[PDB]
Amino acid sequence: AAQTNAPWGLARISSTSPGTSTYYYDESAGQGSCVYVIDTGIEASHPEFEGRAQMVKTYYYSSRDGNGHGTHCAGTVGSRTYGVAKKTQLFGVKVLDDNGSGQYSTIIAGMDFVASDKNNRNCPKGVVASLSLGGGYSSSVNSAAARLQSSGVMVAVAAGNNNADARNYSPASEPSVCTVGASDRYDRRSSFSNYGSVLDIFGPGTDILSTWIGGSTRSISGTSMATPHVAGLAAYLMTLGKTTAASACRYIADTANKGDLSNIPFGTVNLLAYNNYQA
Ligand SMILES: [Ca+2]
Repeated sequence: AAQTNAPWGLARISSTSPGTSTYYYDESAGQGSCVYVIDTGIEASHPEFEGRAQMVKTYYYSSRDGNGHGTHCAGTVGSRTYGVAKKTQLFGVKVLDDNGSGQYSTIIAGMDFVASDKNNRNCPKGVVASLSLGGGYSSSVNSAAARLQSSGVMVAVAAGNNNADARNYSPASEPSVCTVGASDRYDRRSSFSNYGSVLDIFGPGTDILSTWIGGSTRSISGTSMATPHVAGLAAYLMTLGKTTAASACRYIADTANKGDLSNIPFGTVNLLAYNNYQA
């Protein structure tokens, strides 16, 4: 399948070269997979989700996304026009308030929830968790992400946005999950993207158009915009039988475009996520 006048980042992950504008993907597009966006909530009523999203857990007085951040991230995973895995199921887990902040014990409660809740859903091709959130290093939060991945959910996390070695942030630094830095549309590391050997992969994270609240759209930036591109790609590749939750980070990094990016510090991977699609 081909989606013309795609957002650049979609086009970028189905190409070996920058600068095109079409998104090439297999029509399965994540059917039978499930992605949990752990964030500020999702606006499931948004036309772009077409009945495929719902909110399953909050830790605040409301399940609603009053911020926008989680609706944007969910749109990059799953929306009809803006998403990578257009047919996946999209679950919302509100661990962040409507200004975007949480306490680490609630973020920890949220990961534990998905490890349990996946068994109450119908995800025959598998389960991904996307966490466009980070703080300073906390062993407790690293261990929760490790448990979530161990349970059989493919965990993808934002490297962080401080232009620093991600070893000092969590859960970016946990080795067993899939740590995601961000690139721009000319194949440079984004200016804010954390780096270092704990990174696994880069994805598009500068000027990312996606769904916003109030039934709208907006183009925003961050490693949190790069992370759901990778999460959606994992959902896609599990529907195709190409990998499993345990080893989708390894398959993505192995099948990536290698050596395209500029502005990569020695010691960091130079790998940009690719979907391996040949029509
Ligand atoms: Ca890894």
